[PDB]
Amino acid sequence: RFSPYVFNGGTILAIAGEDFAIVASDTRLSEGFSIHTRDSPKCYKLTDKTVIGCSGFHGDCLTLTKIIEARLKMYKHSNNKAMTTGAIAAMLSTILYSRRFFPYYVYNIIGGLDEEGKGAVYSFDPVGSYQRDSFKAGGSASAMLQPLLDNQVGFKNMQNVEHVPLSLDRAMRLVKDVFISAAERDVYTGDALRICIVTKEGIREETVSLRKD
Amino acid sequence: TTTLAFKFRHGVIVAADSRATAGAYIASQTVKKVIEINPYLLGTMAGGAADCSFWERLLARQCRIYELRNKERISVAAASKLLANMVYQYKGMGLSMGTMICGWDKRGPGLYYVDSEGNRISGATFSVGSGSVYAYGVMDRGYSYDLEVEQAYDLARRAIYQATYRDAYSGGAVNLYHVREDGWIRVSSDNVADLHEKYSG
Amino acid sequence: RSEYDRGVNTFSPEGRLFQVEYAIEAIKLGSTAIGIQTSEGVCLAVEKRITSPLMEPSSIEKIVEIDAHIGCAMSGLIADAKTLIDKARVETQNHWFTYNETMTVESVTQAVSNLALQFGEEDADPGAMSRPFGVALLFGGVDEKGPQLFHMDPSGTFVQCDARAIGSASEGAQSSLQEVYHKSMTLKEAIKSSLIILKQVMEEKLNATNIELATVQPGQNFHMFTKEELEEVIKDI
Amino acid sequence: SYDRAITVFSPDGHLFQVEYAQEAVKKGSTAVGVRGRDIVVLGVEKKSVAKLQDERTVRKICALDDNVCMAFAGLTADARIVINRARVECQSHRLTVEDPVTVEYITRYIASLKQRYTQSNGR
Amino acid sequence: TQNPMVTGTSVLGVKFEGGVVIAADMLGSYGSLARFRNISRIMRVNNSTMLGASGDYADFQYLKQVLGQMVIDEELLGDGHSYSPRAIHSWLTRAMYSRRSKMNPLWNTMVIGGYADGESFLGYVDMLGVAYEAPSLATGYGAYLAQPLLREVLEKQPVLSQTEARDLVERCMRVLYYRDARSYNRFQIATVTEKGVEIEGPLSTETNWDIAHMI
Amino acid sequence: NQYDNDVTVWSPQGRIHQIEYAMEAVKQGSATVGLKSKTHAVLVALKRAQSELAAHQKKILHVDNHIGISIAGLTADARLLCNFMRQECLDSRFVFDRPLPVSRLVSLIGSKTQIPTQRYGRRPYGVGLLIAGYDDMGPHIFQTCPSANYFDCRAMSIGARSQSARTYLERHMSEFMECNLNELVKHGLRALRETLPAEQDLTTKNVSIGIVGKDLEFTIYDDDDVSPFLEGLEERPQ
Amino acid sequence: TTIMAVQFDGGVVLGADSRTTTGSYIANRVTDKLTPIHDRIFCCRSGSAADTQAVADAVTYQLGFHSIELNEPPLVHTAASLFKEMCYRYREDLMAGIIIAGWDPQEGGQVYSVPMGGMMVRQSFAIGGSGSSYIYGYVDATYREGMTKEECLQFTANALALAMERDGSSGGVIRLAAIAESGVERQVLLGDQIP
Amino acid sequence: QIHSRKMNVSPDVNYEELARCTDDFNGAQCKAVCVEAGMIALRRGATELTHEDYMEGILEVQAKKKANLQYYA
Amino acid sequence: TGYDLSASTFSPDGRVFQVEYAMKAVENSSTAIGIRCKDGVVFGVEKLVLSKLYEEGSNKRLFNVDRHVGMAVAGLLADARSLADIAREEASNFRSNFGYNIPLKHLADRVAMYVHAYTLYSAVRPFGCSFMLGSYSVNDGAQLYMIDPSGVSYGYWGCAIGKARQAAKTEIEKLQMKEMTCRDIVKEVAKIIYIVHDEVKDKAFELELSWVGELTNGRHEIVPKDIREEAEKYAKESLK
Ligand SMILES: CC(C)C[C@@H](C=O)NC(=O)[C@H](CC(C)C)NC(=O)[C@H](CC(C)C)NC(=O)OCc1ccccc1
Ligand SMILES: CC(C)C[C@@H](C=O)NC(=O)[C@H](CC(C)C)NC(=O)[C@H](CC(C)C)NC(=O)OCc1ccccc1
Repeated sequence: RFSPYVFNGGTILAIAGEDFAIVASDTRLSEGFSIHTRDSPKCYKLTDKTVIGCSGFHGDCLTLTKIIEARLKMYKHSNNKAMTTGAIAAMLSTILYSRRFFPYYVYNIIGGLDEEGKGAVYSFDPVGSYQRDSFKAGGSASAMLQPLLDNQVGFKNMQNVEHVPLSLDRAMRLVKDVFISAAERDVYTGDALRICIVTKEGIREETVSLRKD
Repeated sequence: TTTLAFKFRHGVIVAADSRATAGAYIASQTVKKVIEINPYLLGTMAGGAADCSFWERLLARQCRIYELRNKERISVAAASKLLANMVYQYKGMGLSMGTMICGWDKRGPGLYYVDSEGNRISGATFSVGSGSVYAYGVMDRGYSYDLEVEQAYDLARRAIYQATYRDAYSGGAVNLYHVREDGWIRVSSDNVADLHEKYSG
Repeated sequence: RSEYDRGVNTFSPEGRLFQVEYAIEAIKLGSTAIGIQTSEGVCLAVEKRITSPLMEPSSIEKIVEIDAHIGCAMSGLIADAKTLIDKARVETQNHWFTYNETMTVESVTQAVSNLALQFGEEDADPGAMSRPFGVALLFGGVDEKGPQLFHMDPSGTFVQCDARAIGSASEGAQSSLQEVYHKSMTLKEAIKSSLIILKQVMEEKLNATNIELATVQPGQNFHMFTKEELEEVIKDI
Repeated sequence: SYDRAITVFSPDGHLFQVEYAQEAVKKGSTAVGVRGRDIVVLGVEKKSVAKLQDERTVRKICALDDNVCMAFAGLTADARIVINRARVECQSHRLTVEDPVTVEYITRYIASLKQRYTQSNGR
Repeated sequence: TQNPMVTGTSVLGVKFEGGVVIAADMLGSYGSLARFRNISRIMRVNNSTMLGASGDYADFQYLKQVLGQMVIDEELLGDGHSYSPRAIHSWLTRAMYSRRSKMNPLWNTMVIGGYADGESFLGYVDMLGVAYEAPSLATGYGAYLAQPLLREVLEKQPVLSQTEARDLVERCMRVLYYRDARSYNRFQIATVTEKGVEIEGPLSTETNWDIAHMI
Repeated sequence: NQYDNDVTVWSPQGRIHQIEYAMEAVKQGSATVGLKSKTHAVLVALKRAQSELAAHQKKILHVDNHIGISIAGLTADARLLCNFMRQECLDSRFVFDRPLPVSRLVSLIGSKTQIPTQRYGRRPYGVGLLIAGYDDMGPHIFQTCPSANYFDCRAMSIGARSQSARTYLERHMSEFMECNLNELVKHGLRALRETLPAEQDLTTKNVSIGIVGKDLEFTIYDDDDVSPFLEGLEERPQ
Repeated sequence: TTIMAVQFDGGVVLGADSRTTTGSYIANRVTDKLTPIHDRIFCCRSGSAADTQAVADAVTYQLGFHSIELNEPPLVHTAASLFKEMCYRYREDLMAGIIIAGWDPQEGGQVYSVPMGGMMVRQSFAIGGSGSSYIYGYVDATYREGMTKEECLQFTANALALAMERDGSSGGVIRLAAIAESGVERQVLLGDQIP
Repeated sequence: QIHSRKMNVSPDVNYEELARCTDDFNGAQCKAVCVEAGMIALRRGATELTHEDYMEGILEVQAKKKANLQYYA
Repeated sequence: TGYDLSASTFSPDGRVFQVEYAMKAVENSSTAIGIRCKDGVVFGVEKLVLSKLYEEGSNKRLFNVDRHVGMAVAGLLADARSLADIAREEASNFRSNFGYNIPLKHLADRVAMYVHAYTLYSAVRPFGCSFMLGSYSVNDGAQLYMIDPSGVSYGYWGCAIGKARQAAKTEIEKLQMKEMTCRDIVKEVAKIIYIVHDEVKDKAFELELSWVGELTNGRHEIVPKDIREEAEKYAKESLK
């Protein structure tokens, strides 16, 4: 029979520092055991201060990304202002919930500077369940990446250690290292790392190579 | 996960754990399972996270319109009836939510239990969730209508902490909320690990 | 007029739309409401014009709360104002529900105007609003931009006004407002100015029962029902 | 402008057909009401006994719910329709919200039913 | 289409400097039987775009009718605006996603190749609505039996001249013929270039059966 | 005239009065001027104020990055029409992932306006527009009428006191294609100044300037944003 | 059950068996599978008796209105397109495979095969039904370009006869129709062409 | 134009546009638009009559009168 | 007359005035002339430039109904653009269901039915535009039809719609349309338009020329630029 969903793979990560938000994703579209493409970056920049990462069935990821963009324009005409990162998170929860009985198989992490200018990460379940978080990783390799951020950005399980604030330089290094290790043990993760840094000046994209096996 | 609500002489005490789990994996340990519907109304949530968050938010919106239109804050019984009616329409469609709507109104301290199955009941003490069974035992042994306010908080903190120890899907900091005539107050949020040293000794 | 006023459907040989102008006339039957927007906040003042001693003062609602940050004053048909006021109250809450944020005063005025515009769309809820609404609403609120006051009219047209008057004696009030209003006016200075203008343009003496006052400022919430301070401010002036 | 048409306005600004409806209320028998500290009371007049006519059927004062009662002045049949609709809403309010209808709500409901007839022609 | 009836097999696409080449067997198979042996699975949409389809032919014939009517309709307007290859890819993705949501899918995997404004476009549209733009593309069994040859050559040399790319496609088509049961030795090759879309006629590939002698 | 009652009734003189009356509604609105260079299209409008304390009314609206509109005639119809334009543009960016051709939008705006003209029950739309946009084939300025007729115009002015602007445009139409953006704007406001009564003059508050270009998304400049274009203006001719 | 069409230069020869079967019972041993859609267009139907009878009657009604409306003899390509549109639209609902073969002045004798999907292909020879699988070799072996009507009539009778013998579903009588500018000549072969 | 020949009309004035505006006008009314336009320019002290002054004459002749009405701006 | 107001109401004599009032607006429109040469049909429209601000090609009165079929419209353009859309849809559905390009005779009958329907109902005014449809097919040859605002359609070897329909038809009769080659016919169409232009009354005008035929391979393309320029030169010399 027709099966409405397929797992196209992919992993997304967002780390939010005081003045920066880093949304990074692997760039492999994978169907079954075959690789559909080695360059399909998940990160999509919805607004100057907001980047969303969508991993799961690609058709669902593509449709949601178009719906979010159409709705950001609809709001800009209506309110004469851009949706703020928290508002984009709230709107996403409602859209995901509308298809509660036919779920969008998309894991979404929204990362951007907030109205104060502090980095904010909102993590969503497939039917919409956002919680503001300092760090979150979602996708096929979500389980492998999340614990390291807890150990180092979180400083969890650590005694007699200074809780120094995360620096943008250190954060980029953690983003690459979690992904480089993830490619080693995840069949669905590898190829390239697209990293987006949301800063007051604006989003910047950096690509780091990962194992192509 | 684990939510407990009891109405003692000095107001109603609502406390909940902070854990959300996707299957075995813990999605988060910082979840907020109490929704502040109004300054005098708090609704706790258990069961599917998405279903509870949207439906309680919908009640919160429905109540603010009722406050603006009728010029009087909604009753706890009306609030429970509204949530129960909305959930009943979607019955057999897989909605999963268990909630307690608690507030101080004209009638008095009020605590209500609303279920996705359509069960709306009122009671002095209720615990809803995976760790509800554990919370009920410790709360039931040691619940007094005449409990002192500081003592009532300690029974609530312990009941969630003991429930977290037995329940795998129950864990995280315990959020303590006091609903009184003046209005709700967030007494404190304490991580189970810190409580484990103090309570165990 | 001279015919062509039978429906908003018909157009005048001059090209004017009658019926829309007739609804603009209905606002004049309303009691005067004066709103002044200042950096400290927006002040709304109204003439209650209580018909009888027996009737309860609260039932006449000339100033109503759309939301904590937004307050509205209505001059014109009472029933028509209620339909528009309900839409603004549902919309502010729906914008909160969908976007987890407080709607701007301009956006509420725009949303209400959209229903007001449908005098005869012929597609929306057929059998509803076959005629233009007869109420002019002054929306005073503090939003992210700051204190803002917006005037909507029966034709769906809305504008931001530093100071505005609606209802009977609106024309007299506006002329007085241009002389009194200045950019640096404090909310307190504006509140005194609004009642002074209201006293001159109302036949009855400005006793506390006669005038209802409202003020929205960034620090506080709606606070638009000054109570017993209606007596205090009036006596000082 | 024109008196005949509920929706046509007037150059002065008046929906005359609505005002013509108020005349029927004035021609109705007098009814009075007072608000008492514990005994709200409504009074009615013109029993107007007609000799061979039973007066149980004439019911100018009709209760809507246990906590709320109403007295109508105007066309008798139109009143019967409004009273019944208000009676249904009072019970429905209890089904939608398990709390008795506040008096303001039933008056707002009666006002809304009355406004809906005013809004369009054909009613 | 809940159940596919007559289905085409793999379609191969490789971009080349100045254009794209798409190759598809002229066969329609009802299960094992190759019922139709002279069927074109490549369509010309406009003068800068071409489409190759795998899967139920009846669904492709319908898509060909709908896509063609859209091009004729834009031509009637004649306002100097014509759909780009990327725009055809988007419409196919939206149509395929909408069909999936209705639970009545179009059973086809499609490759859209075009050269517009100096840029080649190669795109894949799945029945589910998965869509990506890639340097090389293969559908059905071909992604397993052809894209590996294409990827190695394309990675080693990023830009392939038209002759080299046409040679690669013929080489892969032979590999599909030998190892795909649904394949037929009567492929057709379409090339999009600034000159336009040209669909070559029945072609066949020389086959070496020498391995048979050595057990 | 008993033949003037409805848009569904033909005059015995072969005219439809209701449609012509709707065009008169456009005249009552303030003047709006649009001119196009080879690379940029600019719409400049005069904003009237209902009350001195009240802010000036919006005259220019943003349909999309590629399209912008100027309003003349009923504000009520303009908001209804602008909403149709915004929906059509966003749908094009969704269904086809291409900025909608401005010419194709104008045809769609025209098709909707004809249905009120041909059938009873809705007033013929009473708003005239000056669409300005950059598409694949270059800058386009289009004007629309309640009659459902759309005209591609190198430069046009619709509204009260428009003829003075159209005459300046007729004399200056040839130099418009090669002029730079600052010159194209200076010409456009100069056309608007002719519409103004002699006592009134262009001010940052009363003028709205909207520019859509090959390198510029449609941008509305108002208040201080209008000031660079306003400054350096030729002194008003006396 | 077994249906076949061959296109000679001046026309088409269409033939089929006469068996309608429920399980292993023959409901009709003498079935006219070939039906006249129009004066010079015929369709041979295979699959479900009810579905085929309905779509054929529906097309006959639509084509008849089109021909009177346009005052011209109907082209075979339109007749095939009407059958194809119905089959594709109601693919899940209908279980019918049709061979639309007819003579049209504009394009001459032509044979169109609509498989159950609703796909349409113009074929020099098309064979359909349960028996078709059995005679696929003879059809692609004994077909020679430019066969005369008499040769095509012999080919159809022989190919259908070979399939009828192998297929239990197909059997009985062979119904043969030749369509040309002159018109249609219908012959019934009482199981001839025995090999 | 025939009546305005004596008056100092500006070259800018376009008679065709004015004629299109003056639908259903008798010839005497067309003369009236010209006569009134001359007085309207005299009221503002204008040396020459602009097209807009002629448009004002059309309104005065029709007795229509003009003002901003809102629901328009 | 009182009875003139409704399209649904017949006059006492037995005619509908509303249908007649539509035709008079068609008469007020600028003339469009179409001549059926043996190799296809050539259409020319006396489009009138107004203001001069409008860019060339604005308010075109020649439209493509289908690749083969072409239409020339005289009357309110807005009504014509609607009719063109109705015809484009009918052609779309015909290729869509019947599978072959629409026969011009059938497309004309269908568009005429849409125009006819408007006449019988009070809610909708009858269409105020008259149009002619021309196409070339190998099977049917060149075909030309004209549909009036009352939805009446009949074949014409040559026809003109607009203010100068009578004047142009007299000039059209002189041409040997039955055997004339289309390339020569285009030049004649330019001359016929130039004779009926009444340029002093109409001020400026732009000639629009449309061609469908064996030369065009059954495509209703606008006559290529320069071919029109020669026709304009031939007409200008003939005028003087
Ligand atoms: C916020 C609280 C109400 C959540 C709380 C209640 O028990 N704890 C939980 O663990 C809940 C309940 C679960 C065991 C069914 N967990 C969940 O709801 C988890 C993860 C959350 C972060 C969204 N979600 C989940 O398992 O699947 C939900 C779903 C349902 C339909 C489609 C797609 C996804
Ligand atoms: C068009 C016919 C002349 C072809 C005929 C061949 O024997 N086909 C059939 O007869 C098909 C069998 C087929 C599915 C193999 N069977 C039938 O049509 C018979 C009815 C008999 C009284 C004739 N059964 C039937 O229609 O009911 C069950 C059914 C319903 C729908 C589809 C297929 C089968």
